[PDB]
Amino acid sequence: ATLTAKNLAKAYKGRRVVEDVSLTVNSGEIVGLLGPNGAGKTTTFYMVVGIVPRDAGNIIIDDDDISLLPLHARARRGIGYLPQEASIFRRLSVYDNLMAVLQIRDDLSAEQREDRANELMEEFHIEHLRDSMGQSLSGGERRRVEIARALAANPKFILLDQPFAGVDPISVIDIKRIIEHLRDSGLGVLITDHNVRETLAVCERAYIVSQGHLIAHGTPTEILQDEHVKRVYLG
Amino acid sequence: ATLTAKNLAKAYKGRRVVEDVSLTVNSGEIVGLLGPNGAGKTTTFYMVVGIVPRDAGNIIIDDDDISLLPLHARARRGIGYLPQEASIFRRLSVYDNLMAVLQIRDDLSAEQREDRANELMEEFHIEHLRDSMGQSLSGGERRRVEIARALAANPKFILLDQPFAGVDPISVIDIKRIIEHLRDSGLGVLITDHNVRETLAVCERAYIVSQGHLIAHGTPTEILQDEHVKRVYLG
Ligand SMILES: Nc1ncnc2c1ncn2[C@@H]1O[C@H](COP(=O)(O)OP(=O)(O)OP(=O)(O)O)[C@@H](O)[C@H]1O
Ligand SMILES: Nc1ncnc2c1ncn2[C@@H]1O[C@H](COP(=O)(O)OP(=O)(O)OP(=O)(O)O)[C@@H](O)[C@H]1O
Ligand code: NA
Ligand code: NA
Repeated sequence: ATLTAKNLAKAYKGRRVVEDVSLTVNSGEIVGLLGPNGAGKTTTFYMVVGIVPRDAGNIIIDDDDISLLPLHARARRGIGYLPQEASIFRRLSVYDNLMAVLQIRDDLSAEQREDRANELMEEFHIEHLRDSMGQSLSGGERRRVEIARALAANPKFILLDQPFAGVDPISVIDIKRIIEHLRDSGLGVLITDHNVRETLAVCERAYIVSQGHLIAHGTPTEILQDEHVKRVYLG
Repeated sequence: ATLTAKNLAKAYKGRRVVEDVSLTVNSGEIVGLLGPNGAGKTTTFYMVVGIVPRDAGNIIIDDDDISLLPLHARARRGIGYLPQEASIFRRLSVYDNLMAVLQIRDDLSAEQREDRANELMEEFHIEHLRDSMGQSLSGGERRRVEIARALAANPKFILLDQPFAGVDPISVIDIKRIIEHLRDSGLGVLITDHNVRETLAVCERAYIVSQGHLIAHGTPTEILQDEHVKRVYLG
């Protein structure tokens, strides 16, 4: 499958924070979107997911233009999303958080949902926080739960907005391994994070945006060796 | 001046998440507190600042045990704090956010507060977001504003909980430079962040905690070469 964004544009009160951004992600591929603070990364993710209306552009899966589909419909088509901001339910336990998302799984019976929640807790090493309320979790614990919640939806394409934020080095390795397994399982992954080295390590190719514009695209080595990228982003 | 925490301990429902942690930070020194997710770092910061009551231990500045002082009193004694979680006022502009914190500055006249806010916006490269509401900021923009807010309080000791979270590489350099300037100006700095290399680069020494216990203390090189730290934290 192929997820394509064409000529995306977003302005806020006349300020064009995204301008003519096009990107593509395929099944079984991990693709990066990186760039300076305020460059328009999250806004771009928002327009793909359907969180904010676009001023221009198109969203397409395979042959179908899904630009007119609302958030819920795009999700049903297979678009998944891990927000940068906290997304956990504060009063619910880790287990109840997972079971809540799993309620959307029409392909799973009641018992299958319960098995999946236990599987996810095992996979993300959070079984010991099973009954812990979301609001009681440390930053890194919460991030694992939020990633697990995103996966519980069983997306075809997953947009990961800063999956490494607040996560320790061993957990970065674990999450990288999980992302690679998603890719091997046939998911397309679009990832943005400010841990450049760790993000480029998992990506096959990456887009670099700056001030709402795409300034570079290529393999990690090509990106790292790009003089313009070095100047305005890598430093 | 010297800030000292002695034998700090915190339990939640019988689970000891911090146990007998002691640390010291001096004026003109940058000290790190690092370790795995859930190790008790933020909880330790909370007990020093006065955000959560300690089960045991003491907080001391120079000769004065300030363990009995509430949050506001400890702040007046010079303890400053940048939370890990969002701390910006969502509906207020960047400028109004700064002016709000600066209202606590008894040492500054009305006009002096306004000058300081403009200085801070210049220093943190956020002048262009002057009238932007906190809720409209990107993640990295918001972090700069939050760091600026923490500094506006003019603390003697500043506890920085993940100052690099969501920040781009050039901004990491800028913030490092600002931290070093704080140190040269006589502040003591206690910093925790999950960007290990960048954090150790600014620290003179660091404490490593794991499962509520201090497992190592030393210079950055000593930490990085510690086999136990490599095993349970660095990977
Ligand atoms: N609701 C809004 N109103 C006005 N401006 C906004 C709004 N939301 C975002 N912006 C601005 O749009 C720009 C792009 O923000 P976005 O969150 O897409 O950046 P980003 O590349 O994800 O940044 P970061 O790396 O700092 O997370 C930012 O400069 C931000 O100030
Ligand atoms: N209110 C609470 N009730 C119960 N447990 C809590 C509460 N707050 C924190 N905890 C637990 O205390 C432990 C220590 O959390 P803390 O936030 O101090 O860790 P941290 O070292 O800052 O972690 P991270 O690196 O993930 O931010 C965590 O395992 C967390 O689940
Ligand atoms: Na963002
Ligand atoms: Na923390």
